Amino acid sequence: MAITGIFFGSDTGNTENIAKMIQKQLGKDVADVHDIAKSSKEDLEAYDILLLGIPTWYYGEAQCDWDDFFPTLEEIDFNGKLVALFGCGDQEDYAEYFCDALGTIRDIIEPRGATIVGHWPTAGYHFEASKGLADDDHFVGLAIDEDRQPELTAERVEKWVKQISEELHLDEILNA
Ligand SMILES: Cc1cc2nc3c(=O)[nH]c(=O)nc-3n(C[C@H](O)[C@H](O)[C@H](O)COP(=O)(O)O)c2cc1C
Repeated sequence: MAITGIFFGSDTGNTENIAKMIQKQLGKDVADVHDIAKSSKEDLEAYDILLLGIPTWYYGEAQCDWDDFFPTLEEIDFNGKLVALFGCGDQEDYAEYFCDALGTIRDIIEPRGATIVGHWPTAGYHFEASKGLADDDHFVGLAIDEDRQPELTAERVEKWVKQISEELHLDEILNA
């Protein structure tokens, strides 16, 4: 079976394309793609590496499928699991809520013993606040935006996948 579980929350379906652009680089032998709706606690524990994609909506809201799973997420064993986060957003009016829901996963996985990878630079975050920040210089996960919407996506998710592949040591699996 695959060693990486990619799980993506969605509404407009944009995150499915991100999950596929991740999986195609890693290879199907290395990564598989899921939506938390079909998951149980053991469905994550089966994997060593977990890529948890989450969009943010309606002023820092998490999508209902992930929100309903959070009381199960806090029971999952993450001890020694490698975890990376990804997301997309709009912040023109949502200026304090850009990719807010990244913080919601990041808060739960660490005390359950996760090892975090896959930071992404802000390149000088411009707006009021964002809860996905690990530092003012970098988000804790991939957070794509280009003029209030996700575009110029493929080059950014290629760079992010290549970065996690050298933290996770998937690079020496996928380039073989
Ligand atoms: C009414 C509305 C509210 C939104 N609220 C936020 C928000 O609080 N934070 C954010 O980062 N993005 C926000 N977004 C942007 C969406 O996350 C983004 O455009 C995209 O549609 C997400 O698609 P996906 O869930 O299918 O991946 C919002 C979009 C709309 C239309």
